[PDB]
Amino acid sequence: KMAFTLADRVTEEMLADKAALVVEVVEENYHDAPIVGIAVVNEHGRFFLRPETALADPQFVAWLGDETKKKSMFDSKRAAVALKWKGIELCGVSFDLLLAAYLLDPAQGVDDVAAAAKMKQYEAVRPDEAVYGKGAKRAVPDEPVLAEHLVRKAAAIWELERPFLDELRRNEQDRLLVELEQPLSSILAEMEFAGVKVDTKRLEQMGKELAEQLGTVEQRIYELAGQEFNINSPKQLGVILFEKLQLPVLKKTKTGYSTSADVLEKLAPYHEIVENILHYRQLGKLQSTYIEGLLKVVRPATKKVHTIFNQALTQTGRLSSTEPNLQNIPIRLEEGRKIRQAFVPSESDWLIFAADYSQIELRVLAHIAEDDNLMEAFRRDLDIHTKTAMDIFQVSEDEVTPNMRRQAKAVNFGIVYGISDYGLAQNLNISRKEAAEFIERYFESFPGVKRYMENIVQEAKQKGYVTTLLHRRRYLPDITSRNFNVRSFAERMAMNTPIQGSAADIIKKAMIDLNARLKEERLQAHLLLQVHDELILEAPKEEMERLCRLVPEVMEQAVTLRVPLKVDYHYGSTWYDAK
DNA sequence: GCGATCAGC
DNA sequence: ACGCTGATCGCA
Ligand SMILES: Nc1nc2c(ncn2[C@H]2C[C@H](O)[C@@H](COP(=O)(O)OP(=O)(O)OP(=O)(O)O)O2)c(=O)[nH]1
Ligand SMILES: [Ca+2]
Repeated sequence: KMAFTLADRVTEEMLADKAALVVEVVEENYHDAPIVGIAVVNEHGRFFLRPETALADPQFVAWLGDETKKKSMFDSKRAAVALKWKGIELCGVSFDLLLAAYLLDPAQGVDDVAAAAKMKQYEAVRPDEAVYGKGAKRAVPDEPVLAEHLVRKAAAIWELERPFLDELRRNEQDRLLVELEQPLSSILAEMEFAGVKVDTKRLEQMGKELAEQLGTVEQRIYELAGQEFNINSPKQLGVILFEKLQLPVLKKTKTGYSTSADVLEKLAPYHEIVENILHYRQLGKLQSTYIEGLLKVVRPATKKVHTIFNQALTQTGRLSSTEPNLQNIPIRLEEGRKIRQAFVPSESDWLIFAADYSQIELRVLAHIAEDDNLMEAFRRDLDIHTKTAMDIFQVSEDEVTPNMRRQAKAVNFGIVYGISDYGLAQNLNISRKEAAEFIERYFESFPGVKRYMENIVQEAKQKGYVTTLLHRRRYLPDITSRNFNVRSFAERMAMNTPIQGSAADIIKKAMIDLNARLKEERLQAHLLLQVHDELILEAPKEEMERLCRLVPEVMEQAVTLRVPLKVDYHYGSTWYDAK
């Protein structure tokens, strides 16, 4: 019902200088995953190619790797990484329909070509789920069915580039696609393929020690409980805490008693068992998610873990990281932080180098809000988190601990993103009127921040969306909802998205600038991870001194704001040591 | 499969 | 009743 050549060999007319290209990888995790078929649509026709022939054809491989032969694709990072695992380089991607759809409207949740095509009233293509099936029934269909699907997806991409580019241009997002997200996709593909090396001997020994400590704590909980029970069972735990031990009920869930850590911490004066339950959970969290989970995904022959950075998922323009998530490796408690000792350089005599933007969203907010006092604070290189901790806990600078500062951090961001007196009082364990007067004092010091938050909510109502500094967009239909609670969540999104999203814009530009600089200096150093406002690299030890000057400078100069950007950086023989 | 929970930013 | 996430696991 769509014509195409089911080709047995590659021909010259398949190798035009512009084409839509589909390199199909069906497995969710595309690392070392099979390529099940290829389609090309260009000015000369539509073609389906079997990968075992196309990817062993030297002319097709050369075409793939020629940056002057332009390809339009959907999720080009998936194809590039899968091809890297086949020993093949993909260059010349000039249009990525996934990233274009994501910029136009992140809320569509576009996960396949059919979903993107629907945005422009193109429906001559099926959803991938309809072709491949779900769950245990998922399967590559018969070749004529597969080939037509890949050809229809390629035809859709061929047709849709122009209407997507037109709307991107109207939104002031066409350079955001072509000069930011598409170049970033290639950099992320390199990062994911490189992977991070793991010291599995250390992780395994940590897991054995964790298991013993878990037993010791488990028994102590049984003794304090007077009985043995399933500590992981909410119904049993709730019974033990709030029926057998008769502890106060401070909070309920939709199905029973809450036992979240904030509740447990508040019950510490009443019974020693609650702090043991906290210790028990934290140990089990390390064991399940970061020892066992990481060992499950390490590639045994190389001892590398290969995350996938989802570039078209979050509603603010951040990345997310999956299987494993390398953006939430423990750091705040000392026993958890030691997991980072298992993240090592991939070569001998290389080291890990980490750099982080200082107080990034507050600096962005100062610029965007043009708050005279907040701008002056960063022009003085003040630490606003430390300043707030001094005021909260009524201490001097010298006596601010790592945990007090992390708590003042939640107060700072809470207040500028709409926390209520109730929420603030519940976080600082202070009276509600003390919380409300602190918030009032806060906005007396930063009245330009308060004005900005009022103005941006009105702007979201008037336009229907908010934007970031590099013109990322988020629609907020609920901002005019009649329901107070629905409308309120949308107002806090209007407050937060331009700030968090602009910080996401800045680090993405920094990554592109950094790679260009590393190439220009002919350095072996390369990116391994991004953690929202942090970049992690590895490099030969002989490159560290040059990197200490290079990397902070590129990051600091990525954009020019009304306040300085500041970068903290460290290096060491493991990720643990790079701080 | 979902919701609570908790690890990060 | 600040925002943005992903993984685990019991299921009231
Ligand atoms: N709404 C909200 N955003 C947060 C929170 N924690 C972190 N973020 C966002 C905003 C932060 O500026 C950004 C980077 O987080 P960091 O932990 O690195 O803190 P920040 O850069 O502000 O300070 P620092 O690096 O310690 O000088 O991530 C939070 O509790 N609430
Ligand atoms: Ca930071």
